[PDB]
Amino acid sequence: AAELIKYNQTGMTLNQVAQIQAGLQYKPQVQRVPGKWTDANFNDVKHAMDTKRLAQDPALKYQFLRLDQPQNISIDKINQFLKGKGVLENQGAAFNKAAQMYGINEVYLISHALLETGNGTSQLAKGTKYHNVFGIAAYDNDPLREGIKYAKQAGWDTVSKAIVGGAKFIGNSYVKAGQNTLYKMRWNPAHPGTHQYATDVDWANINAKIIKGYYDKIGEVGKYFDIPQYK
Ligand SMILES: [Cl-]
Ligand SMILES: [Cl-]
Ligand SMILES: [Cl-]
Repeated sequence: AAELIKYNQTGMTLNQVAQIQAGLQYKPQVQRVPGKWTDANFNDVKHAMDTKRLAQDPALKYQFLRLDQPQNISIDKINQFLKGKGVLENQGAAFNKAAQMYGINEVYLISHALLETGNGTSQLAKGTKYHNVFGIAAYDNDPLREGIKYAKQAGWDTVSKAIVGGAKFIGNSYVKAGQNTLYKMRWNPAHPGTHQYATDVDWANINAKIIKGYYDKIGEVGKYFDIPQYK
């Protein structure tokens, strides 16, 4: 209703910040066609980074949405969206709960739950059964039994429960270390070339697309934004 946007003027310049990306040892990629990367040129990075262009686009501005800020989306609105999503069908309540506890945007938490469980169909989320809607301890030895093992250990015997305990894990490493918007996660304006999430120059733009997609399904729009400014 009343978007609240904060603008941080580095006083720097897009020309400076983009060439800085080009000197990184972990060189940037460009999926000109899906499934294949190539290093991006100065224009490729300067365009993908140009917040002036990303702020004007309704799907692209979501990279500036603050992920560390819960929005009070109605729990009913959430279930209308979680409907039919395998397990997780209900419990937007368990989700609003994980959101207010850790101070983290709700859509960021749910899309993350949706990816790890394949929209509620993952065996780990499927769960007598213990559950895991966040892939906790699942990227190492045995993703299925090792994760079932974690969930069994913390009492995630029910879906609202796997959601509460898995939630503390989301955003500590990125959203809580200051990279609170998909743009900061990609370009890191406080420390450029530092702690960046991926080489693809389109990574905040793609993720902004999927987020705004969930916002539209859900029935809401973002309210807290943060746009870096170069001049
Ligand atoms: Cl702030
Ligand atoms: Cl397994
Ligand atoms: Cl994170």
